[PDB]
Amino acid sequence: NLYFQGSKFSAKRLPSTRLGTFLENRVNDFLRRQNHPESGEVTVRVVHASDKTVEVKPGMKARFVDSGEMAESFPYRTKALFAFEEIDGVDLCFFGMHVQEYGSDCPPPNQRRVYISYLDSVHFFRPKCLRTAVYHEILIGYLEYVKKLGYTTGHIWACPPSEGDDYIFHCHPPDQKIPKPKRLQEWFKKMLDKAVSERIVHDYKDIFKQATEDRLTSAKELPYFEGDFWPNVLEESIKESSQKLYATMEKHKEVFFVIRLIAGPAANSLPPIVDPDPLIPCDLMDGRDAFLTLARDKHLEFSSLRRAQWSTMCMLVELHTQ
Ligand SMILES: CC(C)(COP(=O)(O)OP(=O)(O)OC[C@H]1O[C@@H](n2cnc3c(N)ncnc32)[C@H](O)[C@@H]1OP(=O)(O)O)[C@@H](O)C(=O)NCCC(=O)NCCS
Ligand SMILES: Cc1[nH]c2ccccc2c1-c1ncc(C(F)(F)F)cc1Cl
Repeated sequence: NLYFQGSKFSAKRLPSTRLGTFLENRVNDFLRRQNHPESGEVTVRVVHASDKTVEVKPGMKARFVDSGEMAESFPYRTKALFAFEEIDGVDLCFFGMHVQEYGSDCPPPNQRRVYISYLDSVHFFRPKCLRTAVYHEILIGYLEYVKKLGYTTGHIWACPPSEGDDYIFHCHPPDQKIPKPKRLQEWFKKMLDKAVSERIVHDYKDIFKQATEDRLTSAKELPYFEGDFWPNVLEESIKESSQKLYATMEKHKEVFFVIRLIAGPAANSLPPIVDPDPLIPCDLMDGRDAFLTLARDKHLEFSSLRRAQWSTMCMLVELHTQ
């Protein structure tokens, strides 16, 4: 075999991580209990991990940071992970997700939280009848894994991409339907209800219920995440001027899930979060832009199985080499 088409550049030979091994073990265990003949071995790899900070934007800084009520910035670790399936000997990249992990050495209100910035997929998983179930196993495992390290809360924003935009994979298949907000909200509910039944998630609530239950009064109590809706909405509210906050939360409450992983009394005694995986510098996978940019420029579409496999191979070579 030619050098770049050799096994050295396969998904499997990408460096292993504790998180990657955990997710894939869980996915392949679910797959072996199904005993479906056309399914292939799944590989999950964390391909980027780096320390970042999210600084509070000027309006909120003015109101809350200079007055001493709120830290000016929050440290977090961003991770990029991808799921691959071998389809009769060929690696296919079918799912990806970037997350933001705010640890125990982080000020409130962001302490011990994970945020799913971006998630995306391409619908060639074989067999197609286990596709949704596998996406759910990955998400559930992610939540279980971070619970076990000592993250207490998770945060999901269910916004589908506007028509024609791609979140991670350049050029989806034209026959891959994009769900409307309702269908996506239900999809997340189904996943979370399964996580709840496994006693991974204690419970979840939309942001309006949660705020009510928390008797939240100030905007400084909201988690402040990189690239999220809510920091832009507050800069919008400040530049032009609790009545307007709750009103805005109620309005978008279906779209934002607060996921409680560790509950009440247990969440105060927690030891410090120790992440046993290393940092993994990889500029290609530092947020979603770099990979969209490369794939646009080099014409690496994910728009058919065969384009997706070529695109996957180029992706892999690049991760192995940078
Ligand atoms: C989120 C995502 C992984 C869900 O994939 P999934 O498990 O296949 O579930 P979907 O809701 O997309 O599809 C399930 C079914 O609903 C159908 N469906 C999806 N959108 C539809 C629409 N607008 N109208 C009718 N049917 C639709 C699909 O065709 C599919 O039918 P099938 O099961 O018979 O094949 C995928 O839709 C996706 O990658 N979306 C873009 C990324 C994203 O939305 N991220 C948001 C959070 S950051
Ligand atoms: C800011 C933000 N960004 C999000 C992104 C995804 C999911 C949830 C949130 C939230 C949120 N989290 C907690 C509360 C609450 F607990 F205070 F109610 C309120 C809010 Cl709006």
